[PDB]
Amino acid sequence: EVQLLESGGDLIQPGGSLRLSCAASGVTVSSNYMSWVRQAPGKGLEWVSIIYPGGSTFYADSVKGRFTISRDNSKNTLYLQMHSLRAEDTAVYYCARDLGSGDMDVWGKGTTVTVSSASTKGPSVFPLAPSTSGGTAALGCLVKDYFPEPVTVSWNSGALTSGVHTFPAVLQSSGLYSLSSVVTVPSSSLGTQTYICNVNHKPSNTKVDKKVEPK
Amino acid sequence: DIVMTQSPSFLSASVGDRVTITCRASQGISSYLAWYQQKPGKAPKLLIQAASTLQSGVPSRFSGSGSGTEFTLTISSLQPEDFATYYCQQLNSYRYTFGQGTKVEIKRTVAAPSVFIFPPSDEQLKSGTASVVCLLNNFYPREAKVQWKVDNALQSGNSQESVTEQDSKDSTYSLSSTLTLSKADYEKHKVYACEVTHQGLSSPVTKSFNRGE
Amino acid sequence: TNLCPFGEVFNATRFASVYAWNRKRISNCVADYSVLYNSASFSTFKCYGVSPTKLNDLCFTNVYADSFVIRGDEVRQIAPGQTGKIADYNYKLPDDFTGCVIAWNSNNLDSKVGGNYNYLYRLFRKSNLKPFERDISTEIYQAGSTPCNGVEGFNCYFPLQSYGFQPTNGVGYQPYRVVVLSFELLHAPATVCGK
Ligand SMILES: *[C@@H]1O[C@H](CO[C@@H]2O[C@@H](C)[C@@H](O)[C@@H](O)[C@@H]2O)[C@@H](O[C@@H]2O[C@H](CO)[C@@H](O)[C@H](O)[C@H]2NC(C)=O)[C@H](O)[C@H]1NC(C)=O
Repeated sequence: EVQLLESGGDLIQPGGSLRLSCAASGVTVSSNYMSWVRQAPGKGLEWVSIIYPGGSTFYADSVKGRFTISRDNSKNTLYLQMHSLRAEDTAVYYCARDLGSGDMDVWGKGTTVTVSSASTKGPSVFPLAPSTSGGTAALGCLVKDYFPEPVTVSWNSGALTSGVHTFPAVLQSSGLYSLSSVVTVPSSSLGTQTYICNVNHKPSNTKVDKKVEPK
Repeated sequence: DIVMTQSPSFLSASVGDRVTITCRASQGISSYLAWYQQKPGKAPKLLIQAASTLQSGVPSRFSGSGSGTEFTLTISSLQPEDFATYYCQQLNSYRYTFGQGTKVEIKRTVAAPSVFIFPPSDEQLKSGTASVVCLLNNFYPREAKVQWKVDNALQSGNSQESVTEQDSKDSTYSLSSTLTLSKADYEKHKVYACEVTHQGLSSPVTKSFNRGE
Repeated sequence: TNLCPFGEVFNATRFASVYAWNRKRISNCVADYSVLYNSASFSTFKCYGVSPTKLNDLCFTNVYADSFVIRGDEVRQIAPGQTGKIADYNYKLPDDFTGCVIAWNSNNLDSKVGGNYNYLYRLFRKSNLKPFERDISTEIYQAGSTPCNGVEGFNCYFPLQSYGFQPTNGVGYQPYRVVVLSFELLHAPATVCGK
């Protein structure tokens, strides 16, 4: 019954500001040690800031004077106000309840902050159509030329999960991302079962459903 | 300042094996250590607090021990779903210091990839770009070699590859390679092929197609 | 006429936990401050608003000696305008603090092989202490929406935590004995003076 729901991540340009939110239930934000913890792509965990139950706040050196942690007791919500954002501030930001000694037992699902000069662009979605080898066949979706990360792919609105692989995105030389999502299926079902990939790109408010067929 | 060194950085072990990850503190921190499990695309999960207390909701095969400067996280019977990165954290510090992390891979039986080649869609070629895609499906170990050939001509500098994280159920990987030509260059050639060499294969595998048919 | 009993404070065999810090009032005596500032047995001797060597030519109506045990890492919190678990929830000095903070390493006395758990600090409190406020309650702290009713459990925590002093800790984790001297100036006749 305990969850930490976070939001507020977006694409932001260097030197800009952004406020992240963390809505709690089951835990009383104002009664707990509450921390923000961030993680750059492919790097380890970095603690950012904490607010004590009594109200004292503390900040890691790399954010001291730029970030401000606060809380709204009536809304039971934790906040992280960021100013003068830098490219090295790009990371996945988590909120967590600190049990008192630094050990954090409750985490949110995280919200993504991208600090870049580049503008947002939604993805082009192209079909990877099946021919097929043996009894099983391969089909997929090419999710091309979007910015920034992340996108999330599902198949048949989430019904098709077995045999699904969504690959991590490669960064093209143009500055845009490309990524592929494929699923292996039986050859027999190709003519009597429709397959649709659902690409969701929150930074551009775009969601694409691509119906994949053979030729 | 107290430093937390974690070793090894990477380890591979078979299902059922006993795994031990070490965290060393640069000086005596009593029992003030926590262990976390982070699976790819998830928030970290608190496994152990106070060096040895198993957090509620962690399988009993996870166990911590240690005092002073040397702490161990032990997985007494490695499961495929235990693929993750494991972190230690110095507790009761002004710094909230984490260890570098240990990546734990499952060692499984050599599995050969299934190879598929995908022509560019007609829709994409309308925009003036051709993306040919080579899928390497469910293989182990992770090391694999993909070479693009366009009319027996090896390509270089015009392809990018991506590997999934280890599957949490069968411990395999999948690889995706994209060859990107302009529509102009794409139509100058006929045979498009990717050549896969992998330990599971007794000889390199070629998947080709003829632009047109 | 008689000498102020500093030895009872500094040379006391047992010291209080910081959450239950002990106060001794010192009155109606001649204070020999040379016993303290000429000692090579302290690692911290910080005075605020007054000079230690220049203390015997001063008179006060009352002197208060507060003493307790904390981590070495936390002596830095026993100062005006500090924050942290100790300053917020255990022992709070005022911003206009006039007096001295004295501390020495007591790993030789306050750590035990398997760990000494006699010393505790307050970990959970809804608000910060006022300067020189003291809280020795042991009520189960409710960290969630549902009330605890005295039963420890999830989101229901005992407010006191144990230090656990082992002799092989690093210095920051070793126990330190702290003595805070407060110099009270009332519009009342003095009772403490130096020679
Ligand atoms: C804390 O004690 C030391 C030493 O005290 C000894 O044992 C005591 C129980 C008591 O019986 C003392 O008489 C013993 O000497 C004190 O240090 C002494 O200080 C005097 C000056 O007053 C000096 O001439 C001695 O050489 C010192 N002896 C040692 C061993 O250092 C110290 O003054 C006491 N602290 C306070 C605040 O009173």
